[PDB]
Amino acid sequence: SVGIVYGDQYRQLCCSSPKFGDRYALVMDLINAYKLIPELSRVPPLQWDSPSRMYEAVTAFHSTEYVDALKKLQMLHCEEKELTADDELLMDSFSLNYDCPGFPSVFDYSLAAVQGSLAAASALICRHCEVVINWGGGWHHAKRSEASGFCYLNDIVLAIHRLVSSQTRVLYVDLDLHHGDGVEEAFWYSPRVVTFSVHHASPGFFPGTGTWNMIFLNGAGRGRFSAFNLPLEEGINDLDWSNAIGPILDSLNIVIQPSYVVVQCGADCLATDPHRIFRLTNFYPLSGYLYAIKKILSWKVPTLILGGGGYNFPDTARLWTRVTALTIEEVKGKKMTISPEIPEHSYFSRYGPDFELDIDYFPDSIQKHHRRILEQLRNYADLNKLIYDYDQVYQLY
Ligand SMILES: COc1ccc(Cn2ccc3ccc(C(=O)NO)cc32)cc1
Ligand SMILES: [K+]
Ligand SMILES: [K+]
Ligand SMILES: [Zn+2]
Repeated sequence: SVGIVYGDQYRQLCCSSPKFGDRYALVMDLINAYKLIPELSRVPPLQWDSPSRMYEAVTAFHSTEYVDALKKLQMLHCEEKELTADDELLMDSFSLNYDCPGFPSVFDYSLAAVQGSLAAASALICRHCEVVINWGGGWHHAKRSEASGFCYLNDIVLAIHRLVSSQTRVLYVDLDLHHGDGVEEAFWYSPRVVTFSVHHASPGFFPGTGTWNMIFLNGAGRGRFSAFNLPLEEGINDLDWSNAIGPILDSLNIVIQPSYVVVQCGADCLATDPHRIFRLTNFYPLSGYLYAIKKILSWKVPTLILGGGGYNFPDTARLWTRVTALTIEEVKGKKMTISPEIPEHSYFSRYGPDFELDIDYFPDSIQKHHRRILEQLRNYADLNKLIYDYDQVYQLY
């Protein structure tokens, strides 16, 4: 079956942040306006027996003094008085500032995504679901002791740690506009979790990693060759993108033969995202996102689908709805008919002025990247004594 994470307390908490506003509500309601929920299995957010239990789960990756800091920051914003100079210092050393500011529910908000992506992992492991979806999750920039890119808690890292600890190999696929640095960094020294991010990279653009470095870093220790990256120039469209990641996705599958696939499905590659970097759409005659998702799903490997970036909320909703519906069809087999027009629901007016499901947009370096990545794959396989037909993989290009 196919699972979605949601719940009343959960929705309220994914909607209390100053930067993502009510995106989670727009998304889950568009999913629900399209009569998609009955076809889906509700996966509830995980809860803990006690504070100590919550704490041990989060510090499987995040440092204790960082969890302390984030929780002190929520308390401080639930008070009216401002932060002491000493408290400012504490928060800065955890980068709890700038694009990672505090707000009254910041710890509860960060914890929720962890709660959802942990329940999603658990529903895959006990084989209740073949695929689970969590649009509240996907915060791939959070580091052990540092907030970054409005990510305070790395739900992905933790959902992944739970999968490998259930030989178990996980493929992480990161379709966001930004390089999934945190997730990549977390499994830098591990071969059982292969990471692969495709993204924009250019000077001064966040975060800075996922590209040629002062050549190409790709993992250390036994983790060597296990972190993959494809940085693209700006302006790329659906088909060029599709052709850029397609062979890489197929080859990672054949070579690695993953026990689980975790997909950060960040929506900021859309043409209508305020970033205006990539020209990806949500069209389904073809959307680069849909191509990739449907490819990943044809593999029949249990799969986690996560959110991430996306700062045009109605258009992120337009994509993630299509992804949801696609997943339902490629897993259960039954056809999903989606009206081209946005159905009436409480957020309908946000989708104006034309109320269409399609977003409103009109549509060499890569081969030197394909060749470099094929070599890296071969080195990965050789290091990890994996059997595979070199030619069969080579043909995919
Ligand atoms: C162009 O419009 C924008 C809207 C929101 C933001 C927010 N923002 C600032 C720094 C930063 C880093 C990473 C991400 C992200 O989506 N990671 O997945 C978002 C970020 C910037 C521009
Ligand atoms: K990415
Ligand atoms: K790795
Ligand atoms: Zn992003």
